[PDB]
Amino acid sequence: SCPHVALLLSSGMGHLTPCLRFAATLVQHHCRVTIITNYPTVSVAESRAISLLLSDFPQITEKQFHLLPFDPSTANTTDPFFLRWEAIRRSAHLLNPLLSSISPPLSALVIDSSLVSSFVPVAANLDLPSYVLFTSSTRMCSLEETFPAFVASKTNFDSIQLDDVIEIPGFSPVPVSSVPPVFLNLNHLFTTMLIQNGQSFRKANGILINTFEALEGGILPGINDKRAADGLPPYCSVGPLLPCKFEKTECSAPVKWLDDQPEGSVVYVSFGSRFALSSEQIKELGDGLIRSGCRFLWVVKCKKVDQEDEESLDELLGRDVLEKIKKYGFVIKNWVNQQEILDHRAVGGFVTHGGWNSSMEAVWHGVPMLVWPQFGDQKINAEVIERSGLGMWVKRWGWGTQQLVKGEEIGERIKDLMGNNPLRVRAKTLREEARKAIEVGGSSEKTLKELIENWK
Amino acid sequence: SCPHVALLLSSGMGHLTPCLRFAATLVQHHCRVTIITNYPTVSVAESRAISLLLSDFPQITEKQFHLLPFDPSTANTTDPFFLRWEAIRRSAHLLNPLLSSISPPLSALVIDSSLVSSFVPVAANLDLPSYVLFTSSTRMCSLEETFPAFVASLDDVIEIPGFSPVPVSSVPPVFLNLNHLFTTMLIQNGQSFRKANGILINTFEALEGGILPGINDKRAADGLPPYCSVGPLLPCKFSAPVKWLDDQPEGSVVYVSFGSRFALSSEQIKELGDGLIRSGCRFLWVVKCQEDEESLDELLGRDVLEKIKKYGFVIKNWVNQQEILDHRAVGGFVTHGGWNSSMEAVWHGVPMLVWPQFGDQKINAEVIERSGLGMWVKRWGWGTQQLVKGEEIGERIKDLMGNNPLRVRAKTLREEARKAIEVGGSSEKTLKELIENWK
Ligand SMILES: O=c1ccn([C@@H]2O[C@H](COP(=O)(O)OP(=O)(O)O[C@H]3O[C@H](CO)[C@@H](O)[C@H](O)[C@H]3O)[C@@H](O)[C@H]2O)c(=O)[nH]1
Ligand SMILES: O=c1ccn([C@@H]2O[C@H](COP(=O)(O)OP(=O)(O)O[C@H]3O[C@H](CO)[C@@H](O)[C@H](O)[C@H]3O)[C@@H](O)[C@H]2O)c(=O)[nH]1
Repeated sequence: SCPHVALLLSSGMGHLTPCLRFAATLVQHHCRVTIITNYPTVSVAESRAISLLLSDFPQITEKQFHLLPFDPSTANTTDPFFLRWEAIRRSAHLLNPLLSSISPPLSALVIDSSLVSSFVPVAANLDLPSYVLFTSSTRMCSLEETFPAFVASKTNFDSIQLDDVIEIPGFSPVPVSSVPPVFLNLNHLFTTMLIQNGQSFRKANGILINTFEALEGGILPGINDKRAADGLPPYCSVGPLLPCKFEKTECSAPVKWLDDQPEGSVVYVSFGSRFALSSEQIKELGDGLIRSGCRFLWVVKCKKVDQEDEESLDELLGRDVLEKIKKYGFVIKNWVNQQEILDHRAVGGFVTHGGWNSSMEAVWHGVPMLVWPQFGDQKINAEVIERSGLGMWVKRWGWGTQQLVKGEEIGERIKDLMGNNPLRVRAKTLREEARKAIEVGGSSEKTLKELIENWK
Repeated sequence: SCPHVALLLSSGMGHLTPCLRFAATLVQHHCRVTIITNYPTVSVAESRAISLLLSDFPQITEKQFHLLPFDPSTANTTDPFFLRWEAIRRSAHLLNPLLSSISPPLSALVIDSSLVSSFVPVAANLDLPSYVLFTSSTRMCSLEETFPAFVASLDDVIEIPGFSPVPVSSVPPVFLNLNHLFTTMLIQNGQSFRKANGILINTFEALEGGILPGINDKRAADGLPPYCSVGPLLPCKFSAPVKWLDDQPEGSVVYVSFGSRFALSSEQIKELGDGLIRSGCRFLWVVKCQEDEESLDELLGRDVLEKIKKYGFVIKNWVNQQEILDHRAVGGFVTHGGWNSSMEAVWHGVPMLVWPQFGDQKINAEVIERSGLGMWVKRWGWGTQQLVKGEEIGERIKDLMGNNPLRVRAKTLREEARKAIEVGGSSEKTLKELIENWK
């Protein structure tokens, strides 16, 4: 028997990447994977990823979910990715015919974390075991579970709220300063969805996380038996989730440029797929990279959605400035193969926004990190990284969205990143442990095997 | 459920390519696949290929087959690949525990066309349904099955079922040389094809008329195992010559390769180089002389080597033939007529000039010629047997490049081949039915 698993995706590369990689892992562990997609994708990158995955894996079936006509006026945010999540969630009662059509009969439904609350009852109607796919760190999962109780505890998130902690079971408490800024905005669409989903994580048969136990002390078994005692579903560490072979094109111009550089001399700089720095910050970062005195590779976005970023970098920085920066290092306003870049020998360090996918990529490839949180989960994930010893995160810089950092200080901190030996020593060890987790008999291998063995 | 299929390989890239590609295919059709391998492989290509497949497909298990120690004293042939088949065949009794060992329970076993006679009984003992993986054309398979009865019974017609006759001229030369290792082994295999449950052939119906579905009912009447067409077997997901090809106009390059295990005479290499220069066309030339340490500079010369480089691309190495054939610049293919390269040309829609040198090629060429996709010079005979001068070569290449009906046929047949393995297609259907019966 080869267990049938259907995966329910949402919008956004941050959510999509671990879903596709998990599909690849499942297929490569003798399971039937069917992906439930929706179109048109908010960004091209998503569509391309789906197409490539399908071309490499013809045995994965794709069922398109047809969303009900959507009225954006009802929605609180102008953010496309969130808007799509809600668009899917409002057409939840039409998953039932979809799922009923599928053959062979389904063993399991993996549902994205963003759409849990709306779609877990649909899985209940058909006696379908449901598992949430969690795209962020474990600490963040706990925070998301604990948050609804916390907002229920308070009269209002008024000025009474200062930077004091939120209690998390089995974890170090989280300061309000590290808490996602949108959380304080109750009635924000994302916040509403987060309260609902965080409330609904308990309903699923299990919570899948992209991590390994060594990455976060040895707290996870204890937390899990405690959860079992309280009747909560278990955390399943199935990470690190390995990139597919299609994610590697060894003929990229950035890679070719990287080949001619001294080893461990390049600094990689990127801030995710769904977020663009402010113009001032782009300029100052430009200054800082030159001021660092190091070789660098810089991925710039001037808009969140890749389709919309028509503007050239010649428009913002302008004329001779961009040329000047170009002399010092590789600059690009285009989609790059990031994992492939992280594996390169020339790359000594990573300036990241703290997104969990890229963070885990650096953990897997053993690249020291300089974390520059911008919003959301990223101040928490940062902390994790810092505790691992693989990276450092500058607290003086605060949130990137609400604070500006000048070129000089950027330069100095980058120099700090390049000079730090302990980070590099830890990188190797944590890298090898990361390997051991997914080796046969590893934590993640054991967990995965158990999951499939339940299905069975 | 995930049916478990075993692939029994034999030495030879020509046999191994369809094997590995069939592993990929079966995996892609929700089957578990275990490959049975033997070491040390004769050539590096086989080893590296297996490595690449196993790397790209972690869900495929590899079971090393150990063989009885063999003496090359008989050795009716000096061919390494053919000798390997004797090595594996003589150790057939060692196969039973091996095949009994694999879990989950095998639902079927696929065995190479070279070792059928000796390894089809092993299946019967374990109630294991067995299929033969045939590498060559439908016509050639028919001939192989038809030959034993023919030996039991000059350049005239040999009897074939469900097909136009074959001139003994077209018959592989080694058939005449009885008590050759190849001939003997083959005589053993052909009479044993019937023991197998089905015949897996890399082909589609549109490639050889509308007779293919009928030969199956006709065979069913005679109690013969059906011919199951699973082709075209697509290449698997696993740069300098390509980089050169990108600087070239569309349909302006002639591609020249004569297979994995064959090498031209020095004289013929000289004359082919001459014909390539005299052709007036850009070209990519793949040269063969694993034991090939001597540079092309040695054989051709150094002063001679420089002249050819000016008008084309010359290489003495393994190439990604399919990657080169899918390219737009390549307007035509000069091939030996092997079934894999021919099939890749059909898939990439490349017009071809066939130059049969030995083996099954003479049949294949006909098929090629019969399809309208390519042209073959009957005048040239066997390349191993005959030498051709530069003028004829160049002129004939000009004929190939100038040929426009071939391009049309190439497009249309590319479409047929594509439609074959799409859902509802003739080729995919037979696969679906096969896997459905496993069950
Ligand atoms: O030029 C690029 C840009 C992005 N990526 C990939 O995009 C993926 C996702 O990036 P990620 O690190 O997850 O951050 P974001 O997707 O931009 O942002 C949100 O996406 C996830 C949602 O759970 C969270 O991990 C993040 O904290 C959250 O900020 C990574 O694997 C990157 O390798 C590339 O390969 N090339
Ligand atoms: O430089 C090279 C040479 C060969 N190939 C590949 O080798 C494969 C097999 O070659 P093939 O066309 O099958 O001919 P051979 O293997 O050299 O010769 C024997 O191999 C097969 C055994 O059945 C038959 O198809 C042939 O007629 C028979 O002559 C092809 O797919 C080619 O793509 C390459 O990729 N690069």
